[PDB]
Amino acid sequence: ENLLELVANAVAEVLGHESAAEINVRRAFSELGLDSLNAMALRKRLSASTGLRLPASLVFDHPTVTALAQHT
Amino acid sequence: TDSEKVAEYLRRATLDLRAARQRIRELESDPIAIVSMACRLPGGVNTPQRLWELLREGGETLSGFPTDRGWDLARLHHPDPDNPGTSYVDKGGFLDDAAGFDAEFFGVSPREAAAMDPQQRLLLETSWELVENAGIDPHSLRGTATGVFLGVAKFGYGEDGYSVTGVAPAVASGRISYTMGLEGPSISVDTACSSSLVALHLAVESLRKGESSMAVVGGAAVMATPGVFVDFSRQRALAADGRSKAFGAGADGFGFSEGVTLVLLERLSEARRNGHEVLAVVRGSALNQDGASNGLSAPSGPAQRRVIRQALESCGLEPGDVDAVEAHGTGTALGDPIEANALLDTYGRDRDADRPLWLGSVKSNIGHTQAAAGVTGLLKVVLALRNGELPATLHVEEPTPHVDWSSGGVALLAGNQPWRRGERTRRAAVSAFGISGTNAHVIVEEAPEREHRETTAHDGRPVPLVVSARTTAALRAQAAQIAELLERPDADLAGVGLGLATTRARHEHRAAVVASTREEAVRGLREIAAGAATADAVVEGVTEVDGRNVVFLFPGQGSQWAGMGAELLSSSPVFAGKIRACDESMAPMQDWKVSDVLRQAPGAPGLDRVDVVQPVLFAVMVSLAELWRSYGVEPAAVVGHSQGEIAAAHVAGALTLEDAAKLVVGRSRLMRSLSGEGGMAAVGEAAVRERLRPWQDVAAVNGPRSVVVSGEPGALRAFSEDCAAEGIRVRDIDVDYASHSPQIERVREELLETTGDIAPRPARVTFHSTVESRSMDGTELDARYWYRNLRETVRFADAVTRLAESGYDAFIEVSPHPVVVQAVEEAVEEADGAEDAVVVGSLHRDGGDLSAFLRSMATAHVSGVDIRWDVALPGAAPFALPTYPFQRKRYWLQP
Amino acid sequence: SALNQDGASNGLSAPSGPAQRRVIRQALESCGLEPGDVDAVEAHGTGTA
Repeated sequence: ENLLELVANAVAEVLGHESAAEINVRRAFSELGLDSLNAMALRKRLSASTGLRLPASLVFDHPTVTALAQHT
Repeated sequence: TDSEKVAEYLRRATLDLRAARQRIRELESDPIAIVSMACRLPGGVNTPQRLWELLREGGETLSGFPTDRGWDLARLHHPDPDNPGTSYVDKGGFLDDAAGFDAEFFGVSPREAAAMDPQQRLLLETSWELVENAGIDPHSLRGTATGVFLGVAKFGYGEDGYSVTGVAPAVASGRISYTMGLEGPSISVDTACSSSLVALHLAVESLRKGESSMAVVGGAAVMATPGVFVDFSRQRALAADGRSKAFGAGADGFGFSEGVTLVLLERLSEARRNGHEVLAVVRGSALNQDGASNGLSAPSGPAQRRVIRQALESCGLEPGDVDAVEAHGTGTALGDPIEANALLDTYGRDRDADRPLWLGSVKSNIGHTQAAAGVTGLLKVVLALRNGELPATLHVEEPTPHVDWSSGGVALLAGNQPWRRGERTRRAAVSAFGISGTNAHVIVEEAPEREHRETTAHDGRPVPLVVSARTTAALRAQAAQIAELLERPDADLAGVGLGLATTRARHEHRAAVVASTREEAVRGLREIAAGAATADAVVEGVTEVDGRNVVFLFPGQGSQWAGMGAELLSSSPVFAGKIRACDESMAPMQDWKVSDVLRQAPGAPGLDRVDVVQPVLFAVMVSLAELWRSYGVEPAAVVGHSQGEIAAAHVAGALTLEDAAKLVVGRSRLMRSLSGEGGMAAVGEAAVRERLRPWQDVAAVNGPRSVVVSGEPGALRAFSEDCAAEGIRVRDIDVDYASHSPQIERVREELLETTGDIAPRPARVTFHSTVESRSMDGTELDARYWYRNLRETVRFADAVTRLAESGYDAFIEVSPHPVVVQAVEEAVEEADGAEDAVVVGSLHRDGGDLSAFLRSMATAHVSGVDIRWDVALPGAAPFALPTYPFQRKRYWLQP
Repeated sequence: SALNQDGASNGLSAPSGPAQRRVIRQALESCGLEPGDVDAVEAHGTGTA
């Protein structure tokens, strides 16, 4: 639950947002705006922060931000 | 017959010939109706506001070189026309704000939004507004065959990251079809100042070929960089005091600033069939080239005459059937005399005798507007048809003396002329001449008159007023405009949630209000963006699934209200019809009428004897379902228990009406022989199970703490008092009976012989039961099953929990009862399911009426489940609709 | 000939197959020839995807 803020600020950084808090937790990635290799940039940011692996299927595993509890 | 088959062949040949000629005529020419319009001119939105209002007097040319953009000042302006890198004339209108955008509404990242030409943003906004202002819900256009045929030019770029910057200023921006989800052809043309016009021509052809249903035609410009204002200043073409004068005593040719315009076109027959609104008709166009002239950029009169005559021939009309012409003004020292001479030569030559051909130009009042000029002319002409007046601005008195202005029937529009309807159907023409040398001409005609309508309403008739699409816009804030956009000086009804275009699917947020007196929207709903409400449903839906699965509950035995309402019986017709049908079905076996008891008419029996209480409730419950199903709510897994098992079976289609009624009455009568011999208890399962050991006497499990246990006669009252000495939420029990208990006995098998007459049928949807924690099936129901229903324990909470994590899921427990009795009270969060639980109620226990049912539906319209509100409003007409707020600055990378 | 738009599908790029299916069908049906007369097809293919 502590990494939710990490995920939110990583998403804001990769998407160009500055508030890092005005992001709908329960919303699809497409509605919030996303493209191709933005996912791999987010994966690199998570690997730098969390240190976990890069399954590359996490985006389609759970598009909603509120379902980002798969870490660890 | 030899003398008959030949006649039949002749008739078929004649019919086929007529059809073929009609098809040929349709293909070679077909009226095209203009359905809607939207524009963004510098200084104000569109339609009336920035039009019939401003066009009455004029003005414009506010000058004021924009400061929001970079645009280094104090250097562009210099008095010397021959200065190397400066430019004179610092006047010229401009858009109030070009950096405004919403971004999040259309789902684009702010990083990509910053690197984005303003033309695309303005085009997206204007296209949404255009679709909205047509009575067509934008979300229904998805998957259709509409195409875009626009014309856009590249005006500067950002001279200062894995993507974009090669796709945003890409000219070919057909991303409108990407966002909306269209399938028609997407084309971006470029033919200088006439581009929009020729674009229009292409669309017409597609609309006559059947490859597209509706078309979007328009143009745009932004003038991002100083650019043109410098370069033309070095050509000595642009002149000071940039008020362009058409057919006067001046020569400027001023290159006015940006402007965005769009229109929607559809075939006339389709528009009439579907039921849209028609404003004007296009019935001919022509294009040509100046050919080899005396210069690359120089008009040629013969080409203009040829194109005008070609357009007239294509329309199949006569040159004397046009009353007003909009000219390609572009006030210069050479173009105006040539255009005037060409018009005099082609439209003159004894036009009528007394009727003169009125002439005007929009550019004399609004500016050149670059590529979107020609379509802008349309925005004038059509309005002249809708107001019976010619907006003759033409801010110049003395005409040009070079051209023989007199001795002709072409009169300049000095003042204003009435344009009233009546005989001699009105017609008009527009023309455009580009720099490259392409000329276009178009003829437009007034729409046919069909306006009768009717008047209704003004009765009580409570009307739902579902919000004007509380949407993905910031989850807040925008509610403000919807609160204030609904300000009614003098009107009524105005069905917004109707098929009316404003629908917008209420993207995520949604809200509702139900009343019939006044607005009350400026009340709590208004401050809901920063506060709370009093009696209005507010929802935070996420449209997890737009169409939710549906299930119903049917347990009663304890509602026992004081009369299940009567106003809805008089008002709602389907409820009364079902009640009457049930009464007729039950009439030939028992004397009592359910309607009489419901109305509380004199002579009706009291609500004490079970023989009346049990059937009447049944007669209500099914009817309630018939109401819900009447609103597009189709259940799937009715799971109601107790005496409502049979009601659920009837809703499931496994039983007939008369069979269920006779079973109900027989069961009640046979049970009536037992009285004052039983009673349950209302409460931990293990605690009561281990505590009831000293007694030889379980009924139902409604939850972790709502278990109903089987009891015994008055010794059970003593046990209940003993428990009430402790806590354990000791409660009371209803009328005496010992159902779901072994203490029934008595007739026993006598029921099976008396109650066995049924012909069970396969279930239509699902008949999941509580006696067995699994789905039942049709034709598997027998008198023994209902005997065990009254004898065995009820497993309700476990079944509900099992269904909660089931595949259908959807947490849409409705419970159509005259009482709340929703003892489930969620109790599904500990079922490894989702979190968007609805568990809505039904008709209120005490304050129940049609308005209460509408309120319950609105409170049901929360989350995802959808209903058709048009049923509640039989006979109406859409009124009007505003648009979406809240742009923000993006500044398009100034450094 | 025939023309159509891919519509809303994934990102702006990376076209969708059904759109190509529909455009092929429309092109074949415009002239009125069954899809058994074409002997060679010119393809528009470049690298990935």
